[PDB]
Amino acid sequence: GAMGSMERASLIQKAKLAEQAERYEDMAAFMKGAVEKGEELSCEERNLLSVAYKNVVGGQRAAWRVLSSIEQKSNEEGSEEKGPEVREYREKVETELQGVCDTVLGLLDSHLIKEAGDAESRVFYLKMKGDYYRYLAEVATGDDKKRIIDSARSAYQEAMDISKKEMPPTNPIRLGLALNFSVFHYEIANSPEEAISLAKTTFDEAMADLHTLSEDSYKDSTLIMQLLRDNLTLWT
Amino acid sequence: GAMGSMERASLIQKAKLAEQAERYEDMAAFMKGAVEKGEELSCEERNLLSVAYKNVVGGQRAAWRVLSSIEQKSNEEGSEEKGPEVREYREKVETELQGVCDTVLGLLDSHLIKEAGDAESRVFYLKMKGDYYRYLAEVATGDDKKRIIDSARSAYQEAMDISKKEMPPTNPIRLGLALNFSVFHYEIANSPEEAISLAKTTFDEAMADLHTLSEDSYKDSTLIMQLLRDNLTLWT
Amino acid sequence: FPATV
Amino acid sequence: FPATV
Ligand SMILES: CC(C)(Nc1ccccc1)C(=O)Nc1cccc(-c2csc(C(=N)N)c2)c1
Ligand SMILES: CC(C)(Nc1ccccc1)C(=O)Nc1cccc(-c2csc(C(=N)N)c2)c1
Ligand SMILES: [Mg+2]
Ligand SMILES: [Mg+2]
Ligand SMILES: [Mg+2]
Ligand SMILES: [Mg+2]
Ligand SMILES: [Mg+2]
Ligand SMILES: [Mg+2]
Repeated sequence: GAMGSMERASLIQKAKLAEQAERYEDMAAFMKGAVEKGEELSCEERNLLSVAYKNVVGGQRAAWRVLSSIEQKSNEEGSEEKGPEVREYREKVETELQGVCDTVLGLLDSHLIKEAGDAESRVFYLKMKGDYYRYLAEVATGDDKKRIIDSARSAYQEAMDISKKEMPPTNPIRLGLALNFSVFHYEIANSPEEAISLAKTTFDEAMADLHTLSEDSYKDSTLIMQLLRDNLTLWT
Repeated sequence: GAMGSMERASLIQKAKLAEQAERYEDMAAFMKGAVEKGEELSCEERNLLSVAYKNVVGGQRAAWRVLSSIEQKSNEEGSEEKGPEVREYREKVETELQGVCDTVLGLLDSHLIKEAGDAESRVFYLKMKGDYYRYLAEVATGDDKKRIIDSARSAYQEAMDISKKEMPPTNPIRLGLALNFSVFHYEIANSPEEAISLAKTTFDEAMADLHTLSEDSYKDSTLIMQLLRDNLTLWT
Repeated sequence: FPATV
Repeated sequence: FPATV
């Protein structure tokens, strides 16, 4: 732990500064250091952790997709052999991506999930676990691809079961979990009908609970509801 | 040299792939490895080198400016002491920026500039030397700030002298050098009148030479000419 | 690509 | 900020 000598509160402060500076690798390192202090994370702190790693892995995923596309074209019928370089560099980015995912999954397993008892924390972390296994699945091709997919599915499913029992249908964590699990079905599990059903049912159950919300809560919930609709429009 | 075992041509190929993936840190590392092979760089290769490090240091500069602004506000009359964290993190980013600049300057000094005999290569490298001393100047505050500024000025001046003797006034390297030296005058050397004079004279001399150019060369030159005009509009 | 949060 | 290339 290179952050072992820094105060927890200083790490959180610097994560916020790194966010303002769009230095997301630094932000992720600061928030990894904060997690490794061993204390549970508050709501704000959980979201700093997720924002940081989502931005880091999001950049890696975008790069991997560019390189994968170049690699597949170099493998089409009629292409001039360019040598091993495209594959090598795609593999380099892939390995770095897998490393970030393993780091996040490691933080969740040591020991964020096991200490998370409230629905808002436990569902949040299990959603993250599903998300980072999903990112591993996006690049997986070996003896373990089915097991990676099942690890994502299992984490999402536990998160879903808790969220349906313990949170209202408009809860933004519950909505975001369903959004992402629906994308898992469509893009990873080759289950577009499940993806569409889940998005539609989530949207409709949220619609019916909006009347209970304040103006600010309404804005939060309807934002994610619009993403569900966006995906449904993409898929139908 | 972590790139010491990779073929020069493979490093150049991967720099181009990294650019397509917007992985500019990787691009810079690949092009540093290519420079360290010891051979001169072609025109395309010089521009890969510059694109890579310009993007890396550009991000660092943007982050430094955000953090410097937060730091100065925390030091205004009426602010609640936040502790050493903003200064520490600004210093961290600053040190990383200085490191990138020192790396680039080191490549130019060992041994790109001394082997650069043609105007297009020598002016390009001396412009880079001025640029990276300028970035050092932007963050400098110590016993060496005047010397850093003079190092930038000296590199730009040698580049200017060569460009006026050896290139036409529409040459895009010559134009970009003048653009940046003009910004050096305005922002670093506290010489706005010199900045404005240089931009205006460069623009006018280029205008008068456009008639000699092909359509494609005309597009290249007028692009940078528009940046000179943009700056003049900002400054007058 | 579809939306995720 | 002013333009540079
Ligand atoms: C919905 C969304 C976009 N994603 C999400 C990701 C995983 C699981 C659930 C939702 C999200 O952002 N919800 C959110 C809700 C409350 C506080 C903060 C927040 C506190 S601090 C902070 C910051 N960026 N400084 C942001 C952030
Ligand atoms: C003018 C500008 C924006 N900057 C510049 C910077 C330092 C000194 C002079 C000019 C620039 O870009 N001029 C340029 C001209 C010819 C080729 C390539 C080029 C070859 S390869 C490649 C790539 N990005 N793959 C770009 C790039
Ligand atoms: Mg302490
Ligand atoms: Mg692999
Ligand atoms: Mg179900
Ligand atoms: Mg060789
Ligand atoms: Mg310093
Ligand atoms: Mg002069």
